Amino acid sequence: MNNLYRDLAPVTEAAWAEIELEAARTFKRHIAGRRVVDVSDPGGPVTAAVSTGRLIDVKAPTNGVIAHLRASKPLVRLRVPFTLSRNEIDDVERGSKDSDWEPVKEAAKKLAFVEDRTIFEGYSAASIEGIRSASSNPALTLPEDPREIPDVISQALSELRLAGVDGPYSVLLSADVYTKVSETSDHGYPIREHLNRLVDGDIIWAPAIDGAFVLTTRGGDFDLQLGTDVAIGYASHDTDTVRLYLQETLTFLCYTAEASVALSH
Amino acid sequence: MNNLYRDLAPVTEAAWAEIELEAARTFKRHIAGRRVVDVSDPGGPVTAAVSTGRLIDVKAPTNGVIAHLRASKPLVRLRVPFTLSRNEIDDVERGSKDSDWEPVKEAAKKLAFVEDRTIFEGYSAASIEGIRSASSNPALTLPEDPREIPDVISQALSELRLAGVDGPYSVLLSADVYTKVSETSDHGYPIREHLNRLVDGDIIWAPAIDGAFVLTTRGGDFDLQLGTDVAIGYASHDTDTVRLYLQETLTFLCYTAEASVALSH
Amino acid sequence: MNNLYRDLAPVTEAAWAEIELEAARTFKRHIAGRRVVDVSDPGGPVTAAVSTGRLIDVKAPTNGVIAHLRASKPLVRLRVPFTLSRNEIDDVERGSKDSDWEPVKEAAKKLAFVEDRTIFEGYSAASIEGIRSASSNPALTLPEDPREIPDVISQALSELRLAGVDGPYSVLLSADVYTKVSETSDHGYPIREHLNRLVDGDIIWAPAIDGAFVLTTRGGDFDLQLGTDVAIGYASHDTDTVRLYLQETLTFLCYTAEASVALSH
Repeated sequence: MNNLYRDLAPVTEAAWAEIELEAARTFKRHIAGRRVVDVSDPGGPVTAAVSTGRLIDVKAPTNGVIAHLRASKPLVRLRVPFTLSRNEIDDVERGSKDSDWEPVKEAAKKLAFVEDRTIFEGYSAASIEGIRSASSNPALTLPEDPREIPDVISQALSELRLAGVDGPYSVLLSADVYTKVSETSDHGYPIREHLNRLVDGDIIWAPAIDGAFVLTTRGGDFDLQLGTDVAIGYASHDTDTVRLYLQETLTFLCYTAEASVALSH
Repeated sequence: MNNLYRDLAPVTEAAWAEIELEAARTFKRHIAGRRVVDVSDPGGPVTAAVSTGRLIDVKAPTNGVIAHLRASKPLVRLRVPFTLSRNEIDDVERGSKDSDWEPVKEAAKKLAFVEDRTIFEGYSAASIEGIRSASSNPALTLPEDPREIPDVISQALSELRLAGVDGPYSVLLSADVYTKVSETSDHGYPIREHLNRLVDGDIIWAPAIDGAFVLTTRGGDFDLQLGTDVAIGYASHDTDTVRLYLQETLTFLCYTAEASVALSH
Repeated sequence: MNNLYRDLAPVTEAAWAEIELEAARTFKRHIAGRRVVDVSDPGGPVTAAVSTGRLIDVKAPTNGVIAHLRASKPLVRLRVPFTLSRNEIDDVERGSKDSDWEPVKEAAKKLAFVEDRTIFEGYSAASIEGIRSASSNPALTLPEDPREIPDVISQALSELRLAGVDGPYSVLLSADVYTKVSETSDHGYPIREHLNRLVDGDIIWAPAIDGAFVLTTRGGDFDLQLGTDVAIGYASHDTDTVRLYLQETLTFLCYTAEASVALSH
């Protein structure tokens, strides 16, 4: 067995298939970051750091010796525990199709939110700079009126053009901004369609982020490194409940500072 | 023979083909529910209940015995009788093509209305909860002005997005609402086209329901179980008329509470 | 894995084989009901109800609609927990052949007693009518003197003959009555042999029932429906003991009211 200790969990095979399906579905729906960044293959469990290729000056060991430390970025392992009713698990073999997988959905939504907020806003404790912090283009303010959203977005499209950047540009919106441009309409279309006319990429719902992000998806600018992708593991169990977790280990690198514009309220 | 007792009816083969065609045509046109829900294969005449896979605590038979009843949902058989003129039946072999099949059309419309109102509004006596009652998303009020319909519908599309749900969304409208958004026009299109721009599913005419329903058609959320599909059976006859019926047996299950938004006036 | 969670139990393979053998042996010995009734194949875990083929009038959904609920009988799941010493389990691999399987035997005897008392005396909470309650033939009183038992039994054989019934008749006795007709002797034979001369079926020891039952085993009159047959499942464990259970899910149907005579004290 492995670190998931999956065979020790009192979960049947059919219940496991339903839990895997629910977690994978809810996660994909709430991920916006993997649609725009380069996603590496999983390095594996032993992978601990990503080389940046830079060098750090250290106090010379002896006379005439020049020493340099190799720089690297550590992976962070992110774990979201959740708790399942054993009655709901037992219902699945009897043929129930409405078993309560709400904790699985909440854990997948929380893991997806962490991953997206780590990619776009950073996680300083894990030495990850967000796309918002690593952007060299000027930051823009989103207006209160949703009918004035496409104007400011177009100004962001000016900045990537002034930065000398090609590629399909894509706009990612926070859930508040996505709702505002979805529910306001002008001439038989919502403002989301007006945003769709400005770019050759995609208007992407990004419920974890704040503000908005416009960026190129030409490739090679944004890199998500995975040691291991999302997995479900077993912690402990009692007569009534099974404690499990969702787990993934990653770091994020931004190679190109001028490939994005961040917007705030 | 079977329970339809079809060979006992004084109906010719050509008249039978015309009656089957008229009933099938009028039924499909008035069904909205089967276009969005999962429809099972017919179980057969012996099928009486659908297992839910849940358990019900019952008073222990003896000491040290733990007993549980298996929960299930009963099928309901729905029968709509109708009456045909025997002169109209006799006209068909002579080559008439305008035989009065209005009772067949009224029976098919009434059966379709029952089935759709059972799926969407429930039938408590048959222990069927409607989609409106089983929805966990908040209910919305449809405005008086049809030009304000697409706005509220978009708010419903917000709620399924806040519920974490994917899939093609589809909007079903009552006949009053469908007429209102069909006959009011803005900038060379009716409001029905404005609704069509908001979703990747279909604006569906649903004359049996009240209000409106927005829901995902990704699959596995809404399940119509059929023991036997719509069939035409023979009851009795006299010199002038033949009494027949339309008959179908079914139950409806909603597995996913957050996959729909109901709207009312 | 399944709902038994059998691989999670700290029970060795040899100990499992001994427990299965002990439970199966003790159960068969104490079952009288399966020797006389028709026993279906196991439906499976998803099976929840048995269709009776009857219809129940419900309040018409709308005008001109005739609705009927399909009638059915729910299965009941019967679980008898029991507790095993882990020292006795560990003794089996070392080669012990006297490991204490008394709790297994008591659980099998209790499960067999429940099943037989459910078949013959009913379980109202599970909507099961017993053979005694569903019999239309008159009930008889068993006399105090065992030498007068064969007389009354013969009167029961009159009643099935007056009911117009063929087939091998079989007599099932309670443990008190079986002991009384076993230990009293007349002319070199016990009274049990005198009972054996009256029928072409079998004198059957039925320790769970009260009184006596005489009935035909021609087939098609008494039907035991099994979703799942007797299985051993794992609940929980500590350093000293393993909690397991015996479990079976069933219902019982009596199709023929006049195929049996019940006797009481």
